[PDB]
Amino acid sequence: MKVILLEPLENLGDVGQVVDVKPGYARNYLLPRGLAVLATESNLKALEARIRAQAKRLAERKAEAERLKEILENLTLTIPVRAGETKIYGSVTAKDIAEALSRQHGVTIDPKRLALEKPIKELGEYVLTYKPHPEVPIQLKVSVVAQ
Amino acid sequence: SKVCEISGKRPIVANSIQRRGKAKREGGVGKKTTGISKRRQYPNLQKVRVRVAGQEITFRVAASHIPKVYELVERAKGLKLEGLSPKEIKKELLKLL
RNA sequence: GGGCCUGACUGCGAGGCCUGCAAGCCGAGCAGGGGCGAAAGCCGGGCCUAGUGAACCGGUGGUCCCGUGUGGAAGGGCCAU
RNA sequence: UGGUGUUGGCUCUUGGUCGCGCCUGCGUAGGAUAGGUGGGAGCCUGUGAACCCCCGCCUCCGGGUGGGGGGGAGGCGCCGGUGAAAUACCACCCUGGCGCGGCUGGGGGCCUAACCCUCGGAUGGGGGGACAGCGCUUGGCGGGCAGUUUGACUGGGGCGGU
RNA sequence: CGUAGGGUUAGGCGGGACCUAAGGUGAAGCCGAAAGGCGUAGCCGAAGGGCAGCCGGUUAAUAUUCCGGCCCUUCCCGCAG
RNA sequence: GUAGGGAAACCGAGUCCGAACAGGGCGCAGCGGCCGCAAAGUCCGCGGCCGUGGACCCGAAACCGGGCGAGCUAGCCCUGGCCAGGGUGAAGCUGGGGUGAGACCCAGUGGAGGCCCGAACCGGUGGGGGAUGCAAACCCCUCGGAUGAGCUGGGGCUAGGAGUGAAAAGCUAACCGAGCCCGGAGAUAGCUGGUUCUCCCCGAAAUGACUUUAGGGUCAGCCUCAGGCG
RNA sequence: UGGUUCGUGGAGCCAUGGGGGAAUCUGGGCGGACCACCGCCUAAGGCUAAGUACUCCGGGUGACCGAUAGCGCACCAGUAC
RNA sequence: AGCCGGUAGCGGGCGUGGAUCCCUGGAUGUCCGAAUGGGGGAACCCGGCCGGCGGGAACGCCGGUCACCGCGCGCGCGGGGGGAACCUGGGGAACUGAAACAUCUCAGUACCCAGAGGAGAGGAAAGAGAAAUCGACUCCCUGAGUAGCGGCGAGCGA
Ligand SMILES: [Mg+2]
Ligand SMILES: [Mg+2]
Ligand SMILES: [Mg+2]
Ligand SMILES: [Mg+2]
Ligand SMILES: [Mg+2]
Ligand SMILES: [Mg+2]
Ligand SMILES: [Mg+2]
Ligand SMILES: [Mg+2]
Ligand SMILES: [Mg+2]
Ligand SMILES: [Mg+2]
Ligand SMILES: [Mg+2]
Ligand SMILES: [Mg+2]
Ligand SMILES: [Mg+2]
Ligand SMILES: [Mg+2]
Ligand SMILES: [Mg+2]
Ligand SMILES: [Mg+2]
Ligand SMILES: [Mg+2]
Ligand SMILES: [Mg+2]
Ligand SMILES: [Mg+2]
Ligand SMILES: [Mg+2]
Ligand SMILES: [Mg+2]
Ligand SMILES: [Mg+2]
Ligand SMILES: [Mg+2]
Ligand SMILES: [Mg+2]
Ligand SMILES: [Mg+2]
Ligand SMILES: [Mg+2]
Ligand SMILES: [Mg+2]
Ligand SMILES: [Mg+2]
Ligand SMILES: [Mg+2]
Ligand SMILES: [Mg+2]
Ligand SMILES: [Mg+2]
Ligand SMILES: [Mg+2]
Ligand SMILES: [Mg+2]
Ligand SMILES: [Mg+2]
Ligand SMILES: [Mg+2]
Ligand SMILES: [Mg+2]
Ligand SMILES: [Mg+2]
Ligand SMILES: [Mg+2]
Ligand SMILES: [Mg+2]
Ligand SMILES: [Mg+2]
Ligand SMILES: [Mg+2]
Ligand SMILES: [Mg+2]
Ligand SMILES: [Mg+2]
Ligand SMILES: [Mg+2]
Ligand SMILES: [Mg+2]
Ligand SMILES: [Mg+2]
Ligand SMILES: [Mg+2]
Ligand SMILES: [Mg+2]
Ligand SMILES: [Mg+2]
Ligand SMILES: [Mg+2]
Ligand SMILES: [Mg+2]
Ligand SMILES: [Mg+2]
Ligand SMILES: [Mg+2]
Ligand SMILES: [Mg+2]
Ligand SMILES: [Mg+2]
Ligand SMILES: [Mg+2]
Ligand SMILES: [Mg+2]
Ligand SMILES: [Mg+2]
Ligand SMILES: [Mg+2]
Ligand SMILES: [Mg+2]
Ligand SMILES: [Mg+2]
Ligand SMILES: [Mg+2]
Ligand SMILES: [Mg+2]
Ligand SMILES: [Mg+2]
Ligand SMILES: [Mg+2]
Ligand SMILES: [Mg+2]
Ligand SMILES: [Mg+2]
Ligand SMILES: [Mg+2]
Ligand SMILES: [Mg+2]
Ligand SMILES: [Mg+2]
Ligand SMILES: [Mg+2]
Ligand SMILES: [Mg+2]
Ligand SMILES: [Mg+2]
Ligand SMILES: [Mg+2]
Ligand SMILES: [Mg+2]
Ligand SMILES: [Mg+2]
Ligand SMILES: [Mg+2]
Ligand SMILES: [Mg+2]
Ligand SMILES: [Mg+2]
Ligand SMILES: [Mg+2]
Ligand SMILES: [Mg+2]
Ligand SMILES: [Mg+2]
Ligand SMILES: [Mg+2]
Ligand SMILES: [Mg+2]
Ligand SMILES: [Mg+2]
Ligand SMILES: [Mg+2]
Ligand SMILES: [Mg+2]
Ligand SMILES: [Mg+2]
Ligand SMILES: [Mg+2]
Ligand SMILES: [Mg+2]
Ligand SMILES: [Mg+2]
Ligand SMILES: [Mg+2]
Ligand SMILES: [Mg+2]
Ligand SMILES: [Mg+2]
Ligand SMILES: [Mg+2]
Ligand SMILES: [Mg+2]
Ligand SMILES: [Mg+2]
Ligand SMILES: [Mg+2]
Ligand SMILES: [Mg+2]
Ligand SMILES: [Mg+2]
Ligand SMILES: [Mg+2]
Ligand SMILES: [Mg+2]
Ligand SMILES: [Mg+2]
Ligand SMILES: [Mg+2]
Ligand SMILES: [Mg+2]
Ligand SMILES: [Mg+2]
Ligand SMILES: [Mg+2]
Ligand SMILES: [Mg+2]
Ligand SMILES: [Mg+2]
Ligand SMILES: [Mg+2]
Ligand SMILES: [Mg+2]
Ligand SMILES: [Mg+2]
Ligand SMILES: [Mg+2]
Ligand SMILES: [Mg+2]
Ligand SMILES: [Mg+2]
Ligand SMILES: [Mg+2]
Ligand SMILES: [Mg+2]
Ligand SMILES: [Mg+2]
Ligand SMILES: [Mg+2]
Ligand SMILES: [Mg+2]
Ligand SMILES: [Mg+2]
Ligand SMILES: [Mg+2]
Ligand SMILES: [Mg+2]
Ligand SMILES: [Mg+2]
Ligand SMILES: [Mg+2]
Ligand SMILES: [Mg+2]
Ligand SMILES: [Mg+2]
Ligand SMILES: [Mg+2]
Ligand SMILES: [Mg+2]
Ligand SMILES: [Mg+2]
Ligand SMILES: [Mg+2]
Ligand SMILES: [Mg+2]
Ligand SMILES: [Mg+2]
Ligand SMILES: [Mg+2]
Ligand SMILES: [Mg+2]
Ligand SMILES: [Mg+2]
Ligand SMILES: [Mg+2]
Ligand SMILES: [Mg+2]
Ligand SMILES: [Mg+2]
Ligand SMILES: [Mg+2]
Ligand SMILES: [Mg+2]
Ligand SMILES: [Mg+2]
Ligand SMILES: [Mg+2]
Ligand SMILES: [Mg+2]
Ligand SMILES: [Mg+2]
Ligand SMILES: [Mg+2]
Ligand SMILES: [Mg+2]
Ligand SMILES: [Mg+2]
Ligand SMILES: [Mg+2]
Ligand SMILES: [Mg+2]
Ligand SMILES: [Mg+2]
Ligand SMILES: [Mg+2]
Ligand SMILES: [Mg+2]
Ligand SMILES: [Mg+2]
Ligand SMILES: [Mg+2]
Ligand SMILES: [Mg+2]
Ligand SMILES: [Mg+2]
Ligand SMILES: [Mg+2]
Ligand SMILES: [Mg+2]
Ligand SMILES: [Mg+2]
Ligand SMILES: [Mg+2]
Ligand SMILES: [Mg+2]
Ligand SMILES: [Mg+2]
Ligand SMILES: [Mg+2]
Ligand SMILES: [Mg+2]
Ligand SMILES: [Mg+2]
Ligand SMILES: [Mg+2]
Ligand SMILES: [Mg+2]
Ligand SMILES: [Mg+2]
Ligand SMILES: [Mg+2]
Ligand SMILES: [Mg+2]
Ligand SMILES: [Mg+2]
Ligand SMILES: [Mg+2]
Ligand SMILES: [Mg+2]
Ligand SMILES: [Mg+2]
Ligand SMILES: [Mg+2]
Ligand SMILES: [Mg+2]
Ligand SMILES: [Mg+2]
Ligand SMILES: [Mg+2]
Ligand SMILES: [Mg+2]
Ligand SMILES: [Mg+2]
Ligand SMILES: [Mg+2]
Ligand SMILES: [Mg+2]
Ligand SMILES: [Mg+2]
Ligand SMILES: [Mg+2]
Ligand SMILES: [Mg+2]
Ligand SMILES: [Mg+2]
Ligand SMILES: [Mg+2]
Ligand SMILES: [Mg+2]
Ligand SMILES: [Mg+2]
Ligand SMILES: [Mg+2]
Ligand SMILES: [Mg+2]
Ligand SMILES: [Mg+2]
Ligand SMILES: [Mg+2]
Ligand SMILES: [Mg+2]
Ligand SMILES: [Mg+2]
Ligand SMILES: [Mg+2]
Ligand SMILES: [Mg+2]
Ligand SMILES: [Mg+2]
Ligand SMILES: [Mg+2]
Ligand SMILES: [Mg+2]
Ligand SMILES: [Mg+2]
Ligand SMILES: [Mg+2]
Ligand SMILES: [Mg+2]
Ligand SMILES: [Mg+2]
Ligand SMILES: [Mg+2]
Ligand SMILES: [Mg+2]
Ligand SMILES: [Mg+2]
Ligand SMILES: [Mg+2]
Ligand SMILES: [Mg+2]
Repeated sequence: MKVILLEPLENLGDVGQVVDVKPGYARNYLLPRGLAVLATESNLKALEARIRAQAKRLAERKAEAERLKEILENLTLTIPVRAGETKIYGSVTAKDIAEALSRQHGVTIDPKRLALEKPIKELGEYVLTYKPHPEVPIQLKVSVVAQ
Repeated sequence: SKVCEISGKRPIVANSIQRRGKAKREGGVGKKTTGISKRRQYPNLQKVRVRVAGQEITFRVAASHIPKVYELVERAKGLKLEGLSPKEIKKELLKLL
C-alpha cells in the first residue's frame, strides 16, 4: 500500500517520499499517528505541488542572490576614515560597511550577513565575502582610505 | 453477520451441495448429489474506527470496502463537520457516497 | 493315435423351432479371404442339452460421422470390447 | 481442523529462492588438482619478481587458496610434452559451499496500535494481543437432530428353508 | 320467568390524580434476511408500602356514601409567630 | 399432408449394413364415360377409450406452513394468607454430684423436630355404590399427610420437536409417543363402501409369463362391436 | 452458489457471498470450455407513457341457481350459538 | 306535490314564498383506533404551556397546542395506518409423484415479510445469434412439447 511519509522514519523513508507498506501498518499506526497519508491521486497531486512550490521559491532565491552578485563584485566600496599612516583611530565595522554601501552605490545589505570577525582597524584593500544565501557567496571589495 | 454500511452487501442464501463419486472428466461414472441444504454466506463484516472532526466514528463494513471508509474520510475535509455529533458526522460521511 | 492347421472366420442370411414380450435356438445358401483333403467334400468352436445377466452410467481400441458465426479444439456418435 | 481475509512492527533461527562477492572441481595420460563453452598467442610486476619463515581455510595427504614480512626487476604460456579436452589472460555459465542482501515458507522471542476484556475517570489507563473472535473455504468427528430404507414365497406369520 | 316503574348518593370505604415487586415496556446502546430479539436509566405494574371516619337513625329498595352527633385529611389564600 | 432411408455427413424412389452390380432391414407402384364418380389428406361436429389435471363420489392415520393457547395442568418468579386441640420432651441453661482439672451422671428448667395423635386444609388406601350417573371421575364407609420437600389467594414467566416434568412418555384447556385453529388441501388411500330410467342381442374369467409381485398390475388367453375374407 | 432448458456436464452466459484485482477506445464485454479469425455490443448512475394483471366498487348480459339450490347470509349473518 | 327513514299509533308540525327527496360543495363531527401530550386492560384515566368561564387562588369545564423517525436551513416538508384480487422484492415448506426412496418432483407453489400503486414489473443493448441479419420494454398467437434438460427415471421444458 502506497503512502506518503510526513516525517523521516527509521529505515522506512524520508519526508515527502512515496513508500510501500502493509495495509495494516498504514491504517493502524502510520495514518492514525499523523506519520503519513494515503498515496491517493488527490493528495499525490498536492505533494507534487509542494515539491513544485518549494522548488520555485528556492531557485527564486538562488536568483535573488546571483543578481546581487551582479550589483556588487562589479564595484569597490570606498570608505574614508580619519586615520594616520595605516592604523585607524575609530574603525570600519560591518555595520559601517553596510551603512556605507547604502549611501553610495545604493544597494542595501545586512551587516550581520557579512563575514567580518573583528572591526577593521587598518587602511588598505579588503576583500570581504557576503553570503546572502549558502552556495551563493559574494565578493565585496572594500577600499578603506584616509581623510 | 449483517449489512455493510458502505457497499450494502447483505447476507445471501446459498445451497450447500454434497457430492460423491468420480467425475466423468477423470474417467469416473459421474458425480451423484447426496444432499442439498440451504445455508447463508455472510459478508466479511468488520469494524473500522476512524477519527473525523475529533470525534470517533465507527463503521460496520465488509472487508472489501474497508478502503472505501478512508476514502470517505478524505472527502470529508471539505466539510464543516466540527461541533456535530458522531451520529451526525457519520450521516454526513455516508451522504458522500 | 498321428500329420497339417486357426472356419474358436469377416460381410450376410432363405427358412424355421420356441414363444405374451423381450429373449433363446437351428440354419441351407451367396461373397471375401483361408485350412485340411487326390478328390467327393468338410470347417462360421467343442456329441448334445447348464457354465448366465436387459437397459442406464462409464472405460479402452478403432472410425473420421456431428463439431453451436468460421478453421480447429472440447465433447459426442458409430464399430469393437 | 489446514488455507485465506480482518492482520501489524522488530528480531533470532532455520528452508526456498533470486542479486552480488566470491571461492570451489584430484581415472588411465599428462610437471601440478585440467568443471564447461568461447574470447586467446600473450600476460603480469615501486598497483615492488625468483624465493625465506608464521597464521587462516578446504584438505584425494599431494597440495590448493586467502593474509602477514624480507628479497624486490623476476615468473607462466603460445611451441612441444600433452590427454577426451592443456596451460599465461578476459569472459558467459555450471558442482558444491560461504557471507552479505532482496523476495519469501516454516518455527522461537519480543512489541502495540487492529481485535477482545476491563478501569469512578474514556482522543485516556490497565490486561490479552495479531492470538482469540468473526467472514469465505478444506477435510474430519457427529442418532444431538432430520428424511428414509429395512424383499418375496409360505397350508397364518415368524423362525428354518427357498 | 313476561311487561312496566323505581332503586346504587363518599375529601375520610375501595381504586385513580402516590410508591415500588416479579414481570412488562424501554431514551442510551446492542443484535438480527424482513417481521423482529435484547437492553443500565426511566416508565408501567399490587391483594405489598403510604394515606384522613366512628356510633346511631332513616328507604319498598342505598348508606362508614343520606341524616344526626362527635371527630379528621389535603390543597388555596390570609394573619400571627 | 405431399418421401423415405440413415446415429450422422448424406443420398433419394430409394436408402442403410457391406468390398459387393451379394443378401437382407426399412421404404416406393382407384372407377366409369378429357369429363363426372371415388379417394390420400385435412378441417369441423358427434361418440368410445387413452394422457395430464382432484378426473366416478365419500373416508384416513398422518406430513408441512403460519398463527392461538399455561384463566386447565406442570415448573419457577413476586406479593399475601393459612395450619383446632392434644402428646413426646433434643440441645442449651441452672443447681447438685464427680474429678487435679475433666469427661460424665442426676435433678429442674427449657421447648427442638421432613417427631406423635387428631380437625380445618391437602390427599385418594381398601371396599361398597354409581355406570343412558347427582357427576364425561361422583357418593358413603375406611384410610395417608397435616411446621413442612406443607397448603393456598392474587400478580407474573416458560409451548409444540417446544415447554414443563421428585420421571408416569406425565402434563401443556374433559382423548398428547408430539397441542389446537386456519391454510397447502379435493394430501395420498394398489383398501372398504356406494354408484340412481327401460327394453333388446351377445356374453366371459378366476389361467400362462413376468412383476418389492402375490387380494395390485403389463402382455397373452377367454367376451363384445365394426370392417374385410369366405 | 443461484438463475437459464442446462441436475457438473465439453458449461459458456446473467447474477454474487469469499480472495486476488485492472485499463479509458491501441479501452472493454459477448457470439456455449479454449485458441485464432471474422463479427456484435459498449458494463459497473437514474427515469420513462402505452399495449398487460386484478375486481372491493357501478352497470350490461346469461341454452346460470331458484330457498336442501344460488354467496356462509333472499330474512337484522359473519348474527344466534 | 307531497312530507316529518324502516313505522303504523299517541302527540304535534312542515310544503307551489317550492317541502320531503336526489346530486355536488361546505359546516358540525363525543370517545377509540396509525393514534401521535403521557398512561392504559381500545373506546378510559392523567398531565404541561397559552387563552377563556365561575366568586375562582385551590377545583372544574371550554378553545388552541404538545409523540417519534426522516430530509432540508427550533422551523419547514414528509413519513407512520388501511385496501378484495392483482404486482414486485426478501424469505420459503410438506403431503404428493417417482407405484418404496435420497438426487429429482410437487415448486419458487402454499405460506410469512417488506413495498408499491391504480396497476406493478420491465424498458432504450457491454442485446440477440449467423442473417453479409435484427433493433428498448411489455402482452397475446405461433415457433414447440421443438431444442434440450433428466436417478436419460418420474418427469421438466427454453
Ligand atoms: Mg459447501
Ligand atoms: Mg466430469
Ligand atoms: Mg473421454
Ligand atoms: Mg448426475
Ligand atoms: Mg478495524
Ligand atoms: Mg470481494
Ligand atoms: Mg480485497
Ligand atoms: Mg501351410
Ligand atoms: Mg427370419
Ligand atoms: Mg420370437
Ligand atoms: Mg475352400
Ligand atoms: Mg470359400
Ligand atoms: Mg491342396
Ligand atoms: Mg456354413
Ligand atoms: Mg468336448
Ligand atoms: Mg459344452
Ligand atoms: Mg436408471
Ligand atoms: Mg433401473
Ligand atoms: Mg455411453
Ligand atoms: Mg466452431
Ligand atoms: Mg468435419
Ligand atoms: Mg463458439
Ligand atoms: Mg487455422
Ligand atoms: Mg470443416
Ligand atoms: Mg490436431
Ligand atoms: Mg474425439
Ligand atoms: Mg471419437
Ligand atoms: Mg456397437
Ligand atoms: Mg460389424
Ligand atoms: Mg471451518
Ligand atoms: Mg490469520
Ligand atoms: Mg507478550
Ligand atoms: Mg502490552
Ligand atoms: Mg491495548
Ligand atoms: Mg502479556
Ligand atoms: Mg486467527
Ligand atoms: Mg464482527
Ligand atoms: Mg481452501
Ligand atoms: Mg464441511
Ligand atoms: Mg432417526
Ligand atoms: Mg451417524
Ligand atoms: Mg416424504
Ligand atoms: Mg434396505
Ligand atoms: Mg429398499
Ligand atoms: Mg421404522
Ligand atoms: Mg427392500
Ligand atoms: Mg409375506
Ligand atoms: Mg407355517
Ligand atoms: Mg398367501
Ligand atoms: Mg400351501
Ligand atoms: Mg393351516
Ligand atoms: Mg390355509
Ligand atoms: Mg427369514
Ligand atoms: Mg421352498
Ligand atoms: Mg322480573
Ligand atoms: Mg361524608
Ligand atoms: Mg382510603
Ligand atoms: Mg390534580
Ligand atoms: Mg400509578
Ligand atoms: Mg412508578
Ligand atoms: Mg422488548
Ligand atoms: Mg428491565
Ligand atoms: Mg412516575
Ligand atoms: Mg395499593
Ligand atoms: Mg393497600
Ligand atoms: Mg386514596
Ligand atoms: Mg372516627
Ligand atoms: Mg340490601
Ligand atoms: Mg335505597
Ligand atoms: Mg356525616
Ligand atoms: Mg411573617
Ligand atoms: Mg434394399
Ligand atoms: Mg424388400
Ligand atoms: Mg374426409
Ligand atoms: Mg384407448
Ligand atoms: Mg387438480
Ligand atoms: Mg374429479
Ligand atoms: Mg377420467
Ligand atoms: Mg381426503
Ligand atoms: Mg395426532
Ligand atoms: Mg415423518
Ligand atoms: Mg416430522
Ligand atoms: Mg404447526
Ligand atoms: Mg410454529
Ligand atoms: Mg394456573
Ligand atoms: Mg399457574
Ligand atoms: Mg410474601
Ligand atoms: Mg406463595
Ligand atoms: Mg399443620
Ligand atoms: Mg400444638
Ligand atoms: Mg399440633
Ligand atoms: Mg438457653
Ligand atoms: Mg452443671
Ligand atoms: Mg435437660
Ligand atoms: Mg413439641
Ligand atoms: Mg413443659
Ligand atoms: Mg409430623
Ligand atoms: Mg405426627
Ligand atoms: Mg370431620
Ligand atoms: Mg379459617
Ligand atoms: Mg396427586
Ligand atoms: Mg376412594
Ligand atoms: Mg373396608
Ligand atoms: Mg372407590
Ligand atoms: Mg368401585
Ligand atoms: Mg360396580
Ligand atoms: Mg365412569
Ligand atoms: Mg366419604
Ligand atoms: Mg381417619
Ligand atoms: Mg383422617
Ligand atoms: Mg396412622
Ligand atoms: Mg409428611
Ligand atoms: Mg396426623
Ligand atoms: Mg407435627
Ligand atoms: Mg411432615
Ligand atoms: Mg417452605
Ligand atoms: Mg400462588
Ligand atoms: Mg394469574
Ligand atoms: Mg400463581
Ligand atoms: Mg420455565
Ligand atoms: Mg410457555
Ligand atoms: Mg405461542
Ligand atoms: Mg408438534
Ligand atoms: Mg426426534
Ligand atoms: Mg412433527
Ligand atoms: Mg424437549
Ligand atoms: Mg412434581
Ligand atoms: Mg414405558
Ligand atoms: Mg381447546
Ligand atoms: Mg388434558
Ligand atoms: Mg407425530
Ligand atoms: Mg389438551
Ligand atoms: Mg391461517
Ligand atoms: Mg397440493
Ligand atoms: Mg384430491
Ligand atoms: Mg403414501
Ligand atoms: Mg355414478
Ligand atoms: Mg346366450
Ligand atoms: Mg390365481
Ligand atoms: Mg393365474
Ligand atoms: Mg423365466
Ligand atoms: Mg416378463
Ligand atoms: Mg395390493
Ligand atoms: Mg388384456
Ligand atoms: Mg374364439
Ligand atoms: Mg362382420
Ligand atoms: Mg462463479
Ligand atoms: Mg440450477
Ligand atoms: Mg451431459
Ligand atoms: Mg451452465
Ligand atoms: Mg463479489
Ligand atoms: Mg475496441
Ligand atoms: Mg483490450
Ligand atoms: Mg461480462
Ligand atoms: Mg466472461
Ligand atoms: Mg468467449
Ligand atoms: Mg453475442
Ligand atoms: Mg452483441
Ligand atoms: Mg424502474
Ligand atoms: Mg401514449
Ligand atoms: Mg403497462
Ligand atoms: Mg378488466
Ligand atoms: Mg357486479
Ligand atoms: Mg325462474
Ligand atoms: Mg328454506
Ligand atoms: Mg342457502
Ligand atoms: Mg319450497
Ligand atoms: Mg350477499
Ligand atoms: Mg339460510
Ligand atoms: Mg338473526
Ligand atoms: Mg319513527
Ligand atoms: Mg295523531
Ligand atoms: Mg298526524
Ligand atoms: Mg330551484
Ligand atoms: Mg355532503
Ligand atoms: Mg361532550
Ligand atoms: Mg381520536
Ligand atoms: Mg394517547
Ligand atoms: Mg403510546
Ligand atoms: Mg389557566
Ligand atoms: Mg358559585
Ligand atoms: Mg380561574
Ligand atoms: Mg364550568
Ligand atoms: Mg383542554
Ligand atoms: Mg390539553
Ligand atoms: Mg411502512
Ligand atoms: Mg400505504
Ligand atoms: Mg420471490
Ligand atoms: Mg428486503
Ligand atoms: Mg427466494
Ligand atoms: Mg414471494
Ligand atoms: Mg423451514
Ligand atoms: Mg419429498
Ligand atoms: Mg397432491
Ligand atoms: Mg404421475
Ligand atoms: Mg411415493
Ligand atoms: Mg406410490
Ligand atoms: Mg414407507
Ligand atoms: Mg419424496
Ligand atoms: Mg402432484
Ligand atoms: Mg423447482
Ligand atoms: Mg395465492
Ligand atoms: Mg402497505
Ligand atoms: Mg391501465
Ligand atoms: Mg406504468
Ligand atoms: Mg414504474
Ligand atoms: Mg442508454
Ligand atoms: Mg413445427
Ligand atoms: Mg432416456
Ligand atoms: Mg422447475
